[PDB]
Amino acid sequence: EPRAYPFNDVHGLTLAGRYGELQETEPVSRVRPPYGEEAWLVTRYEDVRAVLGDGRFVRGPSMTRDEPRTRPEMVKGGLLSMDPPEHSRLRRLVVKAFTARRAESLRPRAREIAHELVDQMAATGQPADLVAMFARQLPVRVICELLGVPSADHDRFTRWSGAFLSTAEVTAEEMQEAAEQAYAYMGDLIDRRRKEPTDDLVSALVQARDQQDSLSEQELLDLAIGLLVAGYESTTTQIADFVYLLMTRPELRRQLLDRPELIPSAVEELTRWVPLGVGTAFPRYAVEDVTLRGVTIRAGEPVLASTGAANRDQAQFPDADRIDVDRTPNQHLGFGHGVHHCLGAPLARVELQVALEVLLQRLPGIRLGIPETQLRWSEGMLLRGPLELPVVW
Ligand SMILES: CC[C@H]1OC(=O)/C=C/[C@H](C)[C@@H](O[C@@H]2O[C@H](C)C[C@H](N(C)C)[C@H]2O)[C@@H](C)C[C@@H](C)C(=O)/C=C/C=C/[C@@H]1CO[C@@H]1O[C@H](C)[C@@H](O)[C@@H](OC)[C@H]1OC
Ligand code: HEM
Ligand SMILES: [Cl-]
Repeated sequence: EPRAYPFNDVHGLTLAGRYGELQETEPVSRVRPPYGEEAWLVTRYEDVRAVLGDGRFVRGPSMTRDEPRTRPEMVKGGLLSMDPPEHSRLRRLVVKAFTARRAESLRPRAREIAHELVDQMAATGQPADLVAMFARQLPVRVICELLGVPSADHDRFTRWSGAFLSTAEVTAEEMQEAAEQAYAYMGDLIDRRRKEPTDDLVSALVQARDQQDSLSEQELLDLAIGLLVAGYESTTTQIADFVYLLMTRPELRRQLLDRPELIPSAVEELTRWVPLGVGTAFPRYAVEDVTLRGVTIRAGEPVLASTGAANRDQAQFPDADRIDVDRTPNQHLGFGHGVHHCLGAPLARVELQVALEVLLQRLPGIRLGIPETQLRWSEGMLLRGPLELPVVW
């Protein structure tokens, strides 16, 4: 009886037709994922939003449960495996340091970084791989700048960070060595910023307070590496997917060339439209029986709340499959919802807006250097995105 899940094909960004069918006829349904427990799948915008904001659906069981998932290993921990009130304390300290103003202040340095990466890419001649040379470089260098990793160390830090991408081809030994290097480096950096604070995020984390509460040494190190892995692969993959869309959809490209002031709205529209996850990814667990659209979800059972499907619900977004760069309103769930809503979103927005702005300004002719049908797509099974994007201009 449960349906085989995921439904999305990883070899492209199409939203599986099953989601729309289920939104009509079985909005709360049973799925059997490749690994982990069978689970409830929730597909309507209203219900996804409700699940992600409902106090009765928690993340703590992630720490021990056989979580519904697409890969054989379990990745657990960090802010996203915590529930209030433990979650609330850590999140309050982080956001006090990691402000929207701090994110906005990184725009000039993100633009300089993007310009340098295009310089480097263009110096390799055509076609050049936009994934290797740009998308996989900008977000980790911006996280370096955000944390306060000195310039001289961005290359080595970027190298270690590459080992944590779901697309990496590294042995267990190599990945272990990269993790050890990164945590040792970050622990040192924290220790130096406590002794001699600067204006960067690591210093602001060390000094964040709520009355007498503060982050411990171990919370600081875990949170800083947490920010890196949460803010790297997502952003990289979304850059790659957004430019893939601009290169393949002439009118979309034309509208942003002709009105670059549309880029921030376009970033929101493409965040809504792109079903970036292969599945849903972070199951919620009922703390008690809950009735959702007439179906009883029993205490303990996992629930997969599809933001990809929710963001394409025709009930919430008029003509939901059209990319309308000027769409208003646009209350999309592509940076989540409820207490776990993306705390890097302000920075992610600056990166994505800068990535489009600079690529379109420097390479307005940018296009696929190979037929679209020949693209190699990631089989990492977490996010959907091209493994390489050969581009010409
Ligand atoms: C696709 C995005 C996620 O990528 C991931 O989930 C990346 C997972 C990769 C695939 C893992 O690496 C693979 O592990 C296998 C055992 C072997 C395989 N090779 C070596 C043969 C190897 O490639 C994991 C275990 C790698 C390590 C370094 C790791 O823990 C990386 C985690 C990255 C998490 C990324 C972001 O998710 C964040 O996960 C946290 C656990 C959450 O708390 C939350 O962060 C705040 C979430 O970001 C919202
Ligand atoms: C295009 C890029 C990004 C997208 C699409 C994205 C999306 C998401 C989503 C959908 C969630 C909620 C996951 C859930 O509740 O299951 C999340 C949480 C999170 N994001 Fe992002 N994110 C992006 C970039 C970033 C960046 C740049 C950072 C750090 C600088 C960041 C840090 C985090 C953290 C720490 C969480 C966990 C929050 C919590 O559990 O309290 N993300 N993000
Ligand atoms: Cl850099």
